[PDB]
Amino acid sequence: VAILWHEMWHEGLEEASRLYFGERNVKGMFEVLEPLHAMMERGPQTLKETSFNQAYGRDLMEAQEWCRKYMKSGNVKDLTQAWDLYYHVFRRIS
Amino acid sequence: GVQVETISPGDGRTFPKRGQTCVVHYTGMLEDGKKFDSSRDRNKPFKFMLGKQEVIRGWEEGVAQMSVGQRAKLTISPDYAYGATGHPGIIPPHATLVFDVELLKLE
Repeated sequence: VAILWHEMWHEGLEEASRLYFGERNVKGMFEVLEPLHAMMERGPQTLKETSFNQAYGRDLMEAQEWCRKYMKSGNVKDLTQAWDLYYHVFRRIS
Repeated sequence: GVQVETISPGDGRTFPKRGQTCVVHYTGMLEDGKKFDSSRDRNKPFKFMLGKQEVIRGWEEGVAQMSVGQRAKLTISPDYAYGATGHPGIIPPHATLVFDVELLKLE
């Protein structure tokens, strides 16, 4: 499996937003987003991975802090804040 | 439905086609209520592709009858916007939406 980080995030955000906004399935939205973040955590290993991490790494790390805020708070406004940063990434990738 | 009232005329000739990217500025508010969003604040225009169901129905039908350069007030009934469910956290059930939309450019 060879896939650019640009692609895996565009598809992953699209799918996670469908589960969450369309299906009201928050468990399924996490299930999708956790492995994407865990790959950023491991670090870029190609030039194309590195430039994607340079442009979007900080926003995606901030979207993850909001999601983690929600885990502990139970307040859906913390998860919306994460989707504003995810959508800005998604639009930039698009 | 969606009512389109002109604030400033466009060229009256260049209208979006299905599949084109419309580049717009907008301000949205609840009918006689709160402004909830504006791309102008953000200094960045919003782009969407006409006909792909990316946006609410009132925008799909509203923006399609606008020409390049036009600025219009779109009044959108709840059934052409977020309906009885609303948009969680932001738009209540059964809200009428008014948007100020300026069609900047087509790509």
